[PDB]
Amino acid sequence: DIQMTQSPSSLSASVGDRVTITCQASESINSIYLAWYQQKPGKAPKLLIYRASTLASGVPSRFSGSGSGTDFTLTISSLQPEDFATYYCQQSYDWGDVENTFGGGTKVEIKRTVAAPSVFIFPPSDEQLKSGTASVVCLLNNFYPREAKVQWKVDNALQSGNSQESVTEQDSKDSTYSLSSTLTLSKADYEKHKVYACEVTHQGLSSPVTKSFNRGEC
Amino acid sequence: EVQLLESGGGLVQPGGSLRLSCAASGIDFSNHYYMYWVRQAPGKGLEWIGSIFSGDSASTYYADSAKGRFTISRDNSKNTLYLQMNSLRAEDTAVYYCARGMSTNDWASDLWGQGTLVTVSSASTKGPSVFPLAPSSKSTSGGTAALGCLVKDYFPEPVTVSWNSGALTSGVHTFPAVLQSSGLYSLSSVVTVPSSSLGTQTYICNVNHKPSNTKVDKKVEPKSC
Amino acid sequence: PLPKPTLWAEPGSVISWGNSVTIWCQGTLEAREYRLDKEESPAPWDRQNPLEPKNKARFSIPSMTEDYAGRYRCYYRSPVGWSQPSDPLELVMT
Repeated sequence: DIQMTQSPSSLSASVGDRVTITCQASESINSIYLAWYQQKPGKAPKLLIYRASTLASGVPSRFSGSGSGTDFTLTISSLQPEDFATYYCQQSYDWGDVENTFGGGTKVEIKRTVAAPSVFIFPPSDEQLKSGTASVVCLLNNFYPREAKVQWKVDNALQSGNSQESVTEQDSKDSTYSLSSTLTLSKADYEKHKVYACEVTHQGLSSPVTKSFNRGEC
Repeated sequence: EVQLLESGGGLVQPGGSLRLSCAASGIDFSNHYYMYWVRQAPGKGLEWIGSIFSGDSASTYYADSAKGRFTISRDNSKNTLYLQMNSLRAEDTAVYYCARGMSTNDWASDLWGQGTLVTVSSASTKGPSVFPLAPSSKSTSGGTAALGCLVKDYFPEPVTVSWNSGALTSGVHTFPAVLQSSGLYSLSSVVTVPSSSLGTQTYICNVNHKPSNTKVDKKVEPKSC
Repeated sequence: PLPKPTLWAEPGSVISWGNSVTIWCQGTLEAREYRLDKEESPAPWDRQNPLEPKNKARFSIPSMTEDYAGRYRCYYRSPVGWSQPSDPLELVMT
């Protein structure tokens, strides 16, 4: 076949940096059949470069590509927070007996100054208790880096196996993350205790932050 | 301008068959172009399925994986491209795109469709339940306050959550869906607001789950204590 | 199938010394690139990118010399592979 290899898979670069992505081919291809694609999370792909060096319509000037034969590059001369995306090279030279015309992808993450999270807590609504389930949400808002430690506690009892975390994508302006830990209990166990605590540990916090609410009362 | 519109996606049982459509709305000068089918599995990379050439030969090319199971055809009577998917397995669940590459761009895909989701599961559509994430009278971490909506127990993806009919965008964070132990989806949509606004502004989260025609408008208000 | 290319020269296949001859090769609209193969010469004698449209390619010789004399055969590369060679084109000099 023809394997298109990209490098690196992941990279962390700061705003204003000059990043360079590489795309290798298992055999020489004509440069005119080599293109670059950007894919912001959840969006459709987008054409950046074609013929390995030609900027496409509506593509910012800070993008450029070069290369010939087996090795190609894509360069971002002044990296921007919105350039957080995954980048694919693709070839239109040889199809047939080919697994993928695309490379593996290059995920570009924006490095940033540290930001402590703002922690919140949400008790179950009376509407959800009527269903017999209790969902308790803890919100970590606008933090960097992505690594955080969220531990649930119910009447000082450390919980495990009953919570799930969702993490946002890097924000296209301040390059921060937001995290939600949702604690799912039955209405039985929820009415079996009084204090529900969310203890958050982060790099930006000198000491952990604990958010707790006493059940029913304020 | 040219436009690529996709359809045919949705839920389908393992071992079944499905057909996506790509209707090319309008046209400009191309006269020589390919139509590609590309899919993206959850969190995985872009996968090229195959192309079809616009000429009378209607040459069709396929990936190594896709030969035999997938078939690309054309209906000029409606100017629609088809992707016939057979013997579907769970690992075939992905968002599917069709793209156009003109000869003048040396076959580079400048035009891309929105993408349609094909979920391969022996499970049924379920609409979500929407619950408020009420801001506690103490939750105001100083001058900022958080509130949101809990969109729980839906299937399949996706849901779209707007705030105040699209008028509240700053400070909104809608998290990716996480699959629960029950095979159903759940996500929260939150927004940070000035504590002073809890007596001036009304906060209504607008949830839309197209697969189930569900459309909920939950008003989030501070729980009166 | 990969229909085989049509290979011809202009103004003609017999060209005096010092004059211009243009060897034309015609493929399909999906041609990726073209090459020109000459007998008793290490392959390929020349390879060229397609035109727009990709139907035909152009090999030009501005001043015909005795080096350019012989039999040429043109191939074109489809997205799948190279094609069966064209019918031979002999280039006689006078």
